[PDB]
Amino acid sequence: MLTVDLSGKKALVMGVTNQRSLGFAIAAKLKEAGAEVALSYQAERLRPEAEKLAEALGGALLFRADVTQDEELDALFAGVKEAFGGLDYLVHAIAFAPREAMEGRYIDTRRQDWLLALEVSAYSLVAVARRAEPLLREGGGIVTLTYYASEKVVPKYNVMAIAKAALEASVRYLAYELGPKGVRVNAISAGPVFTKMYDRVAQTAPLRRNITQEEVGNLGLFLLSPLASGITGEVVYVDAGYHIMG
Amino acid sequence: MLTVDLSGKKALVMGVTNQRSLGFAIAAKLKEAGAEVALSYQAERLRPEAEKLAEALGGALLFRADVTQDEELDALFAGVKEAFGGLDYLVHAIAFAPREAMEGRYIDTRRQDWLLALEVSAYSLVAVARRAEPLLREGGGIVTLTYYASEKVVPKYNVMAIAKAALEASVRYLAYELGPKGVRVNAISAGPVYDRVAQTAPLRRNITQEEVGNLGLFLLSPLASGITGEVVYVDAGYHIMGME
Amino acid sequence: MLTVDLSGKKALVMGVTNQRSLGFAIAAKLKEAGAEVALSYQAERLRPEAEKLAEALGGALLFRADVTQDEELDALFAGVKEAFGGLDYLVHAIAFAPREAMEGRYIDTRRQDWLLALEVSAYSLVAVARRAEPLLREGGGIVTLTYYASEKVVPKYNVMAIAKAALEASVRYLAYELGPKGVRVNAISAGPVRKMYDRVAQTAPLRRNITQEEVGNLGLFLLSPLASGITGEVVYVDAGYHIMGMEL
Amino acid sequence: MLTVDLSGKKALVMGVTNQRSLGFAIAAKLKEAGAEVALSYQAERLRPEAEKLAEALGGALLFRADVTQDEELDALFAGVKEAFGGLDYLVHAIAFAPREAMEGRYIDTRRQDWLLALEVSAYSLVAVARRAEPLLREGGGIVTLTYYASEKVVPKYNVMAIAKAALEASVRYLAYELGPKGVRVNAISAGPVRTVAARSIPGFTKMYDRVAQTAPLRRNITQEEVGNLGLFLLSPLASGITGEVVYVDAGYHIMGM
Repeated sequence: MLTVDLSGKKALVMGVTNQRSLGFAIAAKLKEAGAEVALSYQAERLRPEAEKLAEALGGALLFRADVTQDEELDALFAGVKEAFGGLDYLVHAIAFAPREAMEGRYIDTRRQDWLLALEVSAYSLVAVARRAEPLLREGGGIVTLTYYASEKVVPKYNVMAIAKAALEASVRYLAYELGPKGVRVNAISAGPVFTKMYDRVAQTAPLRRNITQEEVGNLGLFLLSPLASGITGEVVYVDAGYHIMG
Repeated sequence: MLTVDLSGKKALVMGVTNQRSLGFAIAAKLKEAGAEVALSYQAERLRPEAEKLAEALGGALLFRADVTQDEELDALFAGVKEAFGGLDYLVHAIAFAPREAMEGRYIDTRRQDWLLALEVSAYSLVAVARRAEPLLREGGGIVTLTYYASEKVVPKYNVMAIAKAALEASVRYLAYELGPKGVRVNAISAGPVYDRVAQTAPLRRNITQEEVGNLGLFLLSPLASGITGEVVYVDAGYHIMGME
Repeated sequence: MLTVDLSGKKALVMGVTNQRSLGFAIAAKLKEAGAEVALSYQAERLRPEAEKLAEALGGALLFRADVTQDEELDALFAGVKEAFGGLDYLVHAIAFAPREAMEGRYIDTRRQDWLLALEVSAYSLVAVARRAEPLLREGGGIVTLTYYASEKVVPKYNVMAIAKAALEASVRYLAYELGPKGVRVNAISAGPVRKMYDRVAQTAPLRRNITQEEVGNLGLFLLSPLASGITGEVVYVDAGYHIMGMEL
Repeated sequence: MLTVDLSGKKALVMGVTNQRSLGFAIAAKLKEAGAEVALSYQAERLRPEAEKLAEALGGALLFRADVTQDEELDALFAGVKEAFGGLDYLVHAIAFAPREAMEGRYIDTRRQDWLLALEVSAYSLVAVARRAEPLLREGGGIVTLTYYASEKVVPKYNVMAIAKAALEASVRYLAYELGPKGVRVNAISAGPVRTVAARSIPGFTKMYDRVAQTAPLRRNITQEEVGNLGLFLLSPLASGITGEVVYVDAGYHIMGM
């Protein structure tokens, strides 16, 4: 049998606020594999919520940081450097779009809402990748989350679809720029884990079912682990084959 | 023989600052096909340059407006509605990224610069599309410019590549939202208008701005009435190559 | 006002057997534009049908040739060379898959049926492009038809989907090899032309199906000098249907 | 730590003729994970070579079968069924194009050569998938190999690029048709690797140097990296993945200028 032993490896998981999320599933698999995890949380008032996530994982180091504040991101990574000495994996599970932008039509998106969605959902990957670069050890990597709406029109996804398109293009450019130092950058396009798409996916996908957060966690583990050492700049789909359907 | 007659059609061309540009090329072809053109210009201090452009087109209305200012965009379309009564075509040739963003690596892009690039290069399509919607007549259309860097890594294009990815995704969503009312939205992915491109491209030469202008005219004309949400490449076939 | 004048231009249109074909729509637009057209017909027993098509176009030269027979393709282009002196456009509207292959599942396609579909639907472009190469003048081009099932799974299309995937990849490699001499090669991915039609209309951004004229116009454009900078491209004329990630 | 234990799993690996091949690499990782492997070999005169391969894998059943012969493929699967009772994985590493087709221009490909390339390289996936269907258990899967040339033009790959385009479309359709029964179908798009198969592609050496100098990782991948991706896709870790073409090419394909 094969064994994936990530003991000694260090991971920073961002944008997670609940145990029922893609970001937490990846963190859980990373911990199961033996890696030590650090979780960022947006504001001090969210510390207790983060603490519960840390406990659910069986232990994790916490750091406060709002991804829209460069000063706080600097603090976060100085903190990660001091506590871990370096970094191996970075899980980017940050995503946000104002409610106003998500209600209605994409064409009606307000300037401020559009920019905030792009800033938090796409630019944040750039912001953290740059600060993680000095800490990332050879064989390390960054993995983010995306969705099919980035390439095809999925009604009611609006600016998030555009943000994910920006995120995926960012993944390619970051893979190119961080690749020479042995750091890989990939995106995971997950299927649904609303009821509109969710139910239709189970009916139309080749596997005739929706994926689970564990299946995303498993792909995240694979992509970050040395087993995926030759894979970078990729957008890998774990959607039960839904996206290949016409 | 066949003819494309755009007599009576009205076009708003934005982002044009030079005669040697893709946006101008499209405006020129629309004019040749018989349509009337209105050119937007960014600041009043650029009025003289704008007037030279209008004159080079054989006449064009001019409207001042900076796409980062919603109030100016409102004024732009109020003026277009008053002068034209309606609108048939909108040519979005707006593209910009702060110099600092284009210098160095993409990973080093500063927050403010990154957002300004996306705001001017991608969101602007949304901003103008929303304002053009009420004015656009049936058979109307919106065309924008893009580059293949949106899908493949082209070193040094940096944030502009990401902006184009956002632009192309916006084209698809806008095609979906404006299509029911008969408005088409498409993007033109043009090659450079360098020597490496000529050596690698199937046609072994670079495209000309006229070739981009012709594709723009086609997409906007009723000849392409069944086409929307597309990114059409006019690059002498360069992007199909997996090497060189 | 702009004008497209293809008088003096020569086009060979293949795979057309009816006025409702996309190939006929393109031929009609080319003729309307001023070009002279040549139509191939598979066998003498189909000569009557070809003659009606020629008449429907307002006049056209006919040539017999089955695309699975190299000698007949050799005779076709020898005939085209003699009657036209050269060639400007080649419209490949050939498509076929044995009914057995189209009934049931793709996984159950029989060996001979699978190969015949690929041979007629994809290899034929290579075969005709090779023979047209010596005749195609600068600024000339080849355009073929395809469907999005080549990239997305459209049940029931079965082997034709795979054939179209092969056709599109062939279009790219041919664009690469014929491009240095001024020949353009592109594909047109058309949507359905009219229950099934209602579904497409409901999901397509334009909320309607495309017309055969819309395919004809894209074919005219791509072959015309207006598209001189375009090659190796697969252009969709489907009312935006394929951009939708979910049926409406 | 985590473990991928495939003990009791049965795999049929086809198209392998040398230890320096992507197909062998996947079979090796499968064996290392605990799976039992059966290798097909094209002709009885290659039995000695096949035996050396089996030995190198630490043991593996051998079955003679040429993918262009339906009766032989029937006997192959009848044999696999008799020996394994069922099947979990099918690795399709079969690829072939006549030398004449590969030498010269794609536009000059002869009819018979073109059809043979497509028949062996693409149709074979369909032929073996159909026969494997009744033998494949839930959680089962089929994985095949492909490369960038299928989507973008790489000089000198000629008909193989076309065959891979057909192979990839076949993967999507087979994923759709076998998915209901819990069987997954995926393709691995590998970057250049010094293999016996690569020698048969005139446009390989060109690609090989290019990748190392142009890919984000600034190096070529190894067959082991392809082997690992194959193991992953076939294992339960990839249970939600199907109809996908996964690139393991050091990021080369995302590059433009």
